[PDB]
Amino acid sequence: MKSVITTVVSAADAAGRFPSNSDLESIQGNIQRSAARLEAAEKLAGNHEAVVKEAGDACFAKYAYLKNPGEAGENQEKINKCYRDVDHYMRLVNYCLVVGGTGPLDEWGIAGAREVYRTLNLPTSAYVASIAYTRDRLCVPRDMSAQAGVEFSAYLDYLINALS
Amino acid sequence: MKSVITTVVSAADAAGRFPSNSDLESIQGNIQRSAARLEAAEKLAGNHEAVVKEAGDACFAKYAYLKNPGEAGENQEKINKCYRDVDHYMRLVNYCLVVGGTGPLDEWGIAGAREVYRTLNLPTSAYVASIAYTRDRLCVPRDMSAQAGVEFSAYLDYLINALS
Amino acid sequence: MKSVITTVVSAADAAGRFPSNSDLESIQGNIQRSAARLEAAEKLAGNHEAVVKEAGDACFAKYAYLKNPGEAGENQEKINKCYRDVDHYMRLVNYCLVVGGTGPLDEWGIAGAREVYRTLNLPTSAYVASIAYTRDRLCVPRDMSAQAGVEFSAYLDYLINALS
Amino acid sequence: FPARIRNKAPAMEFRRPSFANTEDPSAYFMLQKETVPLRMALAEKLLTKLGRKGDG
Amino acid sequence: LTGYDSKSSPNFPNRAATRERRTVSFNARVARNKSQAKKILEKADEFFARSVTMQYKAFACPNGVYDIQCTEGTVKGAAYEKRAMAVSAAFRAKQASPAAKARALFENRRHAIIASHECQHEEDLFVRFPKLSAAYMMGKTEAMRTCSRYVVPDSLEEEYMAASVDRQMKERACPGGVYASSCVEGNAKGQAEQARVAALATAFRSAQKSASKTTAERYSSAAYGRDHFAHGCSYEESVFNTYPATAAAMRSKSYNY
Amino acid sequence: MLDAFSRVVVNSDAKAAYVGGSDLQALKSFIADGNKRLDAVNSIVSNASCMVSDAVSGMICENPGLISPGGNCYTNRRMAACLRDGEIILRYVSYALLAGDASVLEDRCLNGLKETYIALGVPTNSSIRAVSIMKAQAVAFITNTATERKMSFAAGDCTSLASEVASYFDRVGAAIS
Amino acid sequence: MLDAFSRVVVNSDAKAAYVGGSDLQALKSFIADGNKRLDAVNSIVSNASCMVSDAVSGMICENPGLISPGGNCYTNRRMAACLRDGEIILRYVSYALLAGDASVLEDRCLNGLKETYIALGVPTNSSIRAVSIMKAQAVAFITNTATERKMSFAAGDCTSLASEVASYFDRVGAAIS
Amino acid sequence: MLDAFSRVVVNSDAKAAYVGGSDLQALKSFIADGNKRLDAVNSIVSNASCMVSDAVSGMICENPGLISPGGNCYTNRRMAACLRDGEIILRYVSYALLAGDASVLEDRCLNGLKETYIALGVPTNSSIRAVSIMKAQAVAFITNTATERKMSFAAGDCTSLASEVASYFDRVGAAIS
Ligand SMILES: C=CC1=C(C)[C@@H](Cc2[nH]c(/C=C3N=C(/C=C4\NC(=O)[C@H](C)[C@H]4CC)C(C)=C\3CCC(=O)O)c(CCC(=O)O)c2C)NC1=O
Ligand SMILES: C=CC1=C(C)[C@@H](Cc2[nH]c(/C=C3N=C(/C=C4\NC(=O)[C@H](C)[C@H]4CC)C(C)=C\3CCC(=O)O)c(CCC(=O)O)c2C)NC1=O
Ligand SMILES: C=CC1=C(C)[C@@H](Cc2[nH]c(/C=C3N=C(/C=C4\NC(=O)[C@H](C)[C@H]4CC)C(C)=C\3CCC(=O)O)c(CCC(=O)O)c2C)NC1=O
Ligand SMILES: C=CC1=C(C)[C@@H](Cc2[nH]c(/C=C3N=C(/C=C4\NC(=O)[C@H](C)[C@H]4CC)C(C)=C\3CCC(=O)O)c(CCC(=O)O)c2C)NC1=O
Ligand SMILES: C=CC1=C(C)[C@@H](Cc2[nH]c(/C=C3N=C(/C=C4\NC(=O)[C@H](C)[C@H]4CC)C(C)=C\3CCC(=O)O)c(CCC(=O)O)c2C)NC1=O
Ligand SMILES: C=CC1=C(C)[C@@H](Cc2[nH]c(/C=C3N=C(/C=C4\NC(=O)[C@H](C)[C@H]4CC)C(C)=C\3CCC(=O)O)c(CCC(=O)O)c2C)NC1=O
Ligand SMILES: C=CC1=C(C)[C@@H](Cc2[nH]c(/C=C3N=C(/C=C4\NC(=O)[C@H](C)[C@H]4CC)C(C)=C\3CCC(=O)O)c(CCC(=O)O)c2C)NC1=O
Ligand SMILES: C=CC1=C(C)[C@@H](Cc2[nH]c(/C=C3N=C(/C=C4\NC(=O)[C@H](C)[C@H]4CC)C(C)=C\3CCC(=O)O)c(CCC(=O)O)c2C)NC1=O
Ligand SMILES: C=CC1=C(C)[C@@H](Cc2[nH]c(/C=C3N=C(/C=C4\NC(=O)[C@H](C)[C@H]4CC)C(C)=C\3CCC(=O)O)c(CCC(=O)O)c2C)NC1=O
Ligand SMILES: C=CC1=C(C)[C@@H](Cc2[nH]c(/C=C3N=C(/C=C4\NC(=O)[C@H](C)[C@H]4CC)C(C)=C\3CCC(=O)O)c(CCC(=O)O)c2C)NC1=O
Ligand SMILES: C=CC1=C(C)[C@@H](Cc2[nH]c(/C=C3N=C(/C=C4\NC(=O)[C@H](C)[C@H]4CC)C(C)=C\3CCC(=O)O)c(CCC(=O)O)c2C)NC1=O
Ligand SMILES: C=CC1=C(C)[C@@H](Cc2[nH]c(/C=C3N=C(/C=C4\NC(=O)[C@H](C)[C@H]4CC)C(C)=C\3CCC(=O)O)c(CCC(=O)O)c2C)NC1=O
Ligand SMILES: C=CC1=C(C)[C@@H](Cc2[nH]c(/C=C3N=C(/C=C4\NC(=O)[C@H](C)[C@H]4CC)C(C)=C\3CCC(=O)O)c(CCC(=O)O)c2C)NC1=O
Ligand SMILES: CCC1=C(C)[C@@H](CC2=N/C(=C\c3[nH]c(C[C@@H]4NC(=O)C(C)=C4CC)c(C)c3CCC(=O)O)C(CCC(=O)O)=C2C)NC1=O
Repeated sequence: MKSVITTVVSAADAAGRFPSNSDLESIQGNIQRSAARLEAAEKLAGNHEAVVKEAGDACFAKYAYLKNPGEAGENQEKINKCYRDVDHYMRLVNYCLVVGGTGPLDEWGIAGAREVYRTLNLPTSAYVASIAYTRDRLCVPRDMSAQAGVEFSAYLDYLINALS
Repeated sequence: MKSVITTVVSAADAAGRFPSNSDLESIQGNIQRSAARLEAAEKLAGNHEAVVKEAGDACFAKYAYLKNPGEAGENQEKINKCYRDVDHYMRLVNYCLVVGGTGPLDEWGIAGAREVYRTLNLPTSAYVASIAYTRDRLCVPRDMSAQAGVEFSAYLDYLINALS
Repeated sequence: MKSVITTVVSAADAAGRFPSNSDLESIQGNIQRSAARLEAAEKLAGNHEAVVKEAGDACFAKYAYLKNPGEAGENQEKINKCYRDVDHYMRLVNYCLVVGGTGPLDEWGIAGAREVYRTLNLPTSAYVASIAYTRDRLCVPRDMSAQAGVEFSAYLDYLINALS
Repeated sequence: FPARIRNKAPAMEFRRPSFANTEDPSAYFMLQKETVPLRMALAEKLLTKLGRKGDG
Repeated sequence: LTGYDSKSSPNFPNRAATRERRTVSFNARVARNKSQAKKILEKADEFFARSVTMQYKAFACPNGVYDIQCTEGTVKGAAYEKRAMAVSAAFRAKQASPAAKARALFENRRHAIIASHECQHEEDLFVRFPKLSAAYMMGKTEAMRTCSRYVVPDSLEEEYMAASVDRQMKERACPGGVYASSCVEGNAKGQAEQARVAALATAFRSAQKSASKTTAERYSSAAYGRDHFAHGCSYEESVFNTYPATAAAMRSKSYNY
Repeated sequence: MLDAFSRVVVNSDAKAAYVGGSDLQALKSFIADGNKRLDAVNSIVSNASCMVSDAVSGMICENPGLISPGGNCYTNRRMAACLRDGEIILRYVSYALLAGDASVLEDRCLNGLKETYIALGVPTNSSIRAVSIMKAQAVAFITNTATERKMSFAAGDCTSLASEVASYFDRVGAAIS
Repeated sequence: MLDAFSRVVVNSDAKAAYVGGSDLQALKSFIADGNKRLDAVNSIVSNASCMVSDAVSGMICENPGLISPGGNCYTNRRMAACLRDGEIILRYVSYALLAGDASVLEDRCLNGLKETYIALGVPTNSSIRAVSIMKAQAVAFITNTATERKMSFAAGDCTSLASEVASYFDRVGAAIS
Repeated sequence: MLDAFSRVVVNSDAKAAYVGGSDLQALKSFIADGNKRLDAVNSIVSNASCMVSDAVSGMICENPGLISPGGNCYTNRRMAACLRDGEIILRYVSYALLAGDASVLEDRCLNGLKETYIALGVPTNSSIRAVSIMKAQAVAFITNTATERKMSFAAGDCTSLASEVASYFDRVGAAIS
């Protein structure tokens, strides 16, 4: 997994030296975002249950032809699966913004993602309409401070630059 | 080029040996198959402009949503590119009939086509719907032999099970 | 052991794929030769106990220095076991006409033959005499057909080019 | 029955030749595969002409 | 036509006499205008030798975290001696015999064409650039863990199936009863045992792979020896298919080992 | 060219093919009594929209409990899905008359219809009762013994094809029996 | 490795005797449908995109707990490596079909999968449910009774071809038991 | 690498054009003589061990200084390395005959071989006579004019490949000297 701690603890062992004083300077930088990033995790964990609907309804407005018969959303039960599908990606941004890195995403979300979408014919450009709608929705005065607006909005832009 | 002549000399080169007569049996299979394979390519060289126009009309009939803005068919200059994108396939299908193997296809058109189609938001679902219309309405006794209608149609679905 | 169609599938997983369209063009060609060659296997089959003793004493008619002691060809049961050593070279040259390729030849007739003929001092020039003694009398319109007559010798001179 | 092959069917058209025992170039015959639609319009006039409301 | 004539340029190579000239003037006139492209295609293949050795370390560092495969140190400063032994021997292998020069070249232009599974663009690069094919092999054969340090035995018999082939593989090292300079421990007063003390660390922790890392390496080594040595030798494939450490310790190059 | 005709249906994406004035003679040389056969299949597809209306309504006329609340001809989208399906057999058994064989009728239409209908709550004994109307409706159109409308044909007999389509509707009936 | 041409030479190496007109007649009939065997792998390579696709969905729609929390194919690191687990057994079976025997399959890949699968924790119980989804669609494309894709072949009998592909997949369950 | 069928489309790829009946007839005559082409490479592989052992003493019979002390061909190893050098540049021209194109020897054997012979001191005035000796033996086999070997071939002319085999030999010495 990727974080501030586990990345810099690797090069201590993989070069065969002690814990330095430069890696001790690195966890100090994790303290400056510990009370600055974790407010967004408790934000969305009590907020997904209404935004799984409005961001799940966001892509079908862009792509009404998924509900057409024949393609990957030609079943009221496929769309029951489709809402569960998008509740795994930002289920991991609650796991990513609690750790400090993209660890729960680069090993559980993108690894093998383009290969299960070509074979099972899921259009990757609808996930770009699914959770980037929340990027165009986010209000820094009302919802949460501009520290989540620079960090929760950053981790989403990691994903659109991965599913494309 | 992955032709049958190359596959039996590359294993001959790797073993440090001469041309043994076991490979000469496979060359005898060419001149039996070459007459029932070249006239699939000779009829394709005299029919390519009429078949590539008739192919793309079912691309936009099965998926008529591409004329929307933000899709890959909103203006005339890239609908012109769509016919050029699909003419380049049905030229490499002509090129691989003359060679006899799948050599020009999996090297020129195919290798590297996955990571540019999802890059530029092109679905392959409309790419395979273009040639499957071409591969279907072609009566095996009406246009060419009962052997070329098998061998050439075995090259068109090679694209579909490599793209999906 | 390398034959016509176990080779082209040994290279078909060497890239990690399926059979191609030219992979089947190779298997048509031994079918073009699975009649002209199986007659040549039958000619050796119902004549092998006539040719073991025919070409057997042929080499003994060459080398008079084996007939005096100081060799492994002093007594009778060596010459009886010499006629056994003839029978192995006709057992596997009959096999290659069944499968098409040089499969059974390279394993137990070609590879490893250097040690147990040179440290054992049984000269390879004495073997190639009786090998060519079968090769210098192919009665082409009498014993087989015209195409079996040219490829039966093409397997006969394989031990010529290898062992001597 | 999958999602793609559901209510799909052939459809065929017939134009016979005009006169008997003469060759006609106008005679032509479709065999186009076409998905049969839901047809809600005559569903209303058949349920209302037979039974009752149908509004469950 | 361009002018009144079209003479050849004086910048074209092989334009002067070179018949009865001095040695200084002979060599100046045969290498007239050829010096540029010799140095263009000398930094070309050295960049190719620098580029594929980067593209296989991306598997060694998946998603920005280092695995147990890197591990260049175990004790305090345990990479400084590994720094010297890797770069001093790289000069030792550049003063080799003139028979092993093209033996390295033509065999690197043998195995890479096999491993590049039928991609015509890739075999065209491997013929012009000998440094690229020397880097294509040792990068991929260390990316997929196949050479010596990671294919550990699991039975009790396989430690002698390893030991049978390798001391018979070192027929390539000793030409006769003399040794060679290609197989040298080191050249400092501790560097002999300083090569040993890392040699047991790199074998031990590499036996601590995951269940996926051993079960995916035990089939990649099998098909590796199945298209580098036993092209048709089905007896050698009868041990290469079920016993993969046999199919891995045997090295495809004439490494002089 | 029946195998090329069969690939328009079986290939799992919709294509189109049509027959001009030259290759209509190719069909008459191929199929025996094709001028009796193409007259027969034209006399089913031209009046199929009336044929589906009397087939579902006679099921109501001898069993009016389908249009009851809780019934399977209640809630008119469910009643429309009968009227979708009622021609799907007649689209496919017309195609069984055209190919001369009911192999393409079996795997594409009849295969799995027995387990689908008990999964959805379809009464199967009314479903044989619907298709038996359409078995009686087609043989009144092939023999032109229909009471209301009649069609124009060249004179002769077509009772072999009337028995040939009667061997196709009981394949629909015994699949859902 | 060794073919059906060599399968009587498997026996002939241990005969102290030859193969002549005693056993060529078992190999002579292999040539008489040698066009047929090359015609019956052209269906298998014609639908490579779907055969590993609907197989792994065939167990999801029956046993859906494998993608639950506590699953073996939970994330995309696992199930994208499950479609590579299920495709290369479609690869070494098509090499065995052109050889007439499992000599390619039973030694290159399946030589002891119960030290790479029980060493991982792979569910063997629904692996064989993931086998007969492909076997039932292998015999369904040998015959031209696939309800979606029809294929244009020369007519004839292929029950010896359809029974052979079921007798390749049977020892896969034996290699994991 | 690049055989004859690949060659005719790689110079037509820069055309951005199809390959119709203008140059396919030149390729249709290439597959006409393909039965004679397999009746040409059979005459080279069948007599390999003679003709490689031939010129290694036929070179020194003209130049006896190569066996002298201080010779390139002086010891047992430098001859044992010479004979295994000897059939490599003839197994590759057999590849070019069987594949119809010279694009397998000039990238894997003539790929800087004048580079390596200067690094060892291998003479080149001998290395081109040692392949011209092994050249006339290759036109005296595809045309049955050998004085101690006769291959039974049908009636026909073999000047089609007599200059073409030697065309795969004069390019050898030109790009190694
Ligand atoms: C070299 C590759 C190659 C092919 C695969 C075919 C494909 C093909 N078919 C048609 C043309 C056609 N294709 C059909 C379809 C069919 N025809 C029949 O007799 C059956 C009913 C059905 C096949 C079972 C029809 C009916 C036409 C003529 C257009 C029409 O009348 O509708 C055309 C346009 C040519 C024209 O103008 O007519 C092409 C390119 N032709 C080719 O040149
Ligand atoms: C050598 C072989 C060869 C190919 C296979 C294609 C592949 C290819 N296609 C496009 C580019 C494209 N290809 C298409 C084609 C399509 N989009 C659709 O709506 C349909 C699915 C489909 C037509 C049926 C379109 C619309 C573009 C333009 C996209 C863009 O440039 O942003 C590009 C980018 C460069 C360019 O635009 O020219 C490339 C390399 N080109 C080649 O040179
Ligand atoms: C334990 C695993 C094992 C291998 C992978 C090979 C690898 C190998 N091959 C050879 C040596 C050889 N290897 C072969 C190959 C073969 N000979 C045949 O008769 C077969 C057709 C084919 C596969 C067996 C040949 C022909 C030689 C002699 C040529 C040479 O020395 O290079 C040698 C050196 C000589 C020696 O064996 O002492 C080695 C180590 N040998 C092995 O012992
Ligand atoms: C399966 C391989 C196989 C063969 C190739 C032959 C080879 C062969 N031929 C002969 C036997 C013979 N061989 C010849 C030779 C010839 N006859 C002609 O018509 C030509 C002129 C010339 C062939 C080039 C003659 C004339 C005899 C019989 C009389 C004799 O010479 O003893 C014999 C001795 C046994 C006998 O009497 O037949 C053998 C082993 N037999 C075999 O079983
Ligand atoms: C491609 C081939 C194809 C067919 C063979 C038919 C078969 C068919 N019918 C229905 C589906 C249906 N069929 C009926 C029909 C009836 N129920 C009754 O009680 C009456 C007896 C009868 C009307 C006369 C109804 C009511 C439904 C809908 C079920 C529901 O909505 O609950 C479905 C729905 C499931 C799905 O979409 O996959 C299918 C495939 N349609 C096709 O597309
Ligand atoms: C492509 C469109 C197409 C058609 C629809 C048919 C239409 C058709 N049928 C017949 C000709 C005929 N059609 C029938 C059929 C029938 N007569 C009966 O009494 C039965 C009620 C009915 C069968 C259901 C018979 C019996 C003949 C005469 C024998 C024959 O020619 O087959 C003729 C020839 C008429 C003439 O001689 O001028 C034509 C054009 N043929 C076509 O080419
Ligand atoms: C004896 C033989 C002989 C030759 C073949 C030429 C070769 C040659 N060409 C150029 C030089 C050149 N040659 C070309 C030609 C081309 N570039 C292209 O884009 C096209 C592919 C192609 C012609 C259609 C160009 C564009 C220059 C560049 C001149 C400059 O750099 O200003 C130069 C360097 C300039 C000079 O020395 O004058 C030389 C030596 N000269 C010779 O003496
Ligand atoms: C310096 C020169 C240079 C090269 C020659 C290539 C050679 C090369 N290609 C790939 C990697 C690849 N190479 C190809 C290309 C091909 N595979 C096919 O199926 C086609 C037949 C063929 C193109 C014609 C593909 C598709 C991959 C990705 C799949 C893989 O990793 O094997 C890799 C590994 C990439 C990695 O480690 O991440 C390397 C070193 N790369 C280079 O840097
Ligand atoms: C309320 C109760 C009620 C019914 C019992 C049915 C009445 C009914 N009519 C037909 C029978 C039929 N139905 C038709 C169909 C048609 N005739 C045409 O000319 C039109 C083109 C087309 C739609 C009207 C035909 C051709 C027959 C057979 C001949 C006939 O009886 O008219 C049958 C099948 C034969 C049988 O009785 O077994 C039934 C059950 N409809 C009802 O509404
Ligand atoms: C050369 C022979 C050879 C094989 C026979 C297969 C067998 C195989 N499968 C897996 C490994 C696996 N195989 C599966 C597949 C499945 N698990 C399930 O729960 C389902 C029953 C099934 C999919 C339908 C999964 C989920 C993994 C683990 C992926 C991972 O390690 O993350 C591994 C370890 C890693 C790997 O190589 O993929 C191996 C060797 N692969 C091979 O290389
Ligand atoms: C190089 C590529 C290549 C191929 C793609 C195949 C293509 C192929 N298939 C058949 C030919 C055939 N294929 C079949 C098989 C079948 N028919 C059916 O109706 C069943 C559905 C199916 C059985 C599974 C039959 C029955 C024949 C006729 C030959 C025979 O009956 O033995 C023939 C012989 C026809 C002829 O030679 O004229 C050929 C060449 N062979 C090749 O060499
Ligand atoms: C003084 C030293 C000296 C020699 C050692 C011999 C060796 C020798 N033989 C040939 C020439 C040849 N060598 C062969 C080879 C063979 N012939 C056969 O019948 C066998 C099948 C095969 C040996 C196994 C052939 C076929 C020719 C051409 C015909 C001929 O001239 O003999 C040539 C080529 C002549 C030239 O340069 O044009 C030489 C040098 N001749 C010499 O002058
Ligand atoms: C698998 C291995 C394999 C082979 C070795 C060849 C064997 C072979 N060669 C020819 C047939 C032939 N071979 C030659 C060749 C020659 N005639 C001469 O006078 C010259 C000396 C020599 C020129 C190189 C000629 C001229 C024919 C007649 C066919 C033709 O002229 O095209 C034929 C056709 C005759 C027949 O069918 O019986 C066959 C099968 N084919 C194979 O499939
Ligand atoms: C050519 C003879 C030679 C070498 C080999 C290296 C060996 C080496 N690696 C080091 C140190 C080192 N090594 C690695 C990992 C390793 N490095 C990588 O570039 C990749 C892809 C790796 C995993 C496979 C890391 C991550 C470091 C820490 C330095 C850094 O990258 O920041 C250090 C410094 C140790 C220290 O700080 O005391 C040395 C000497 N040096 C040499 O002179």
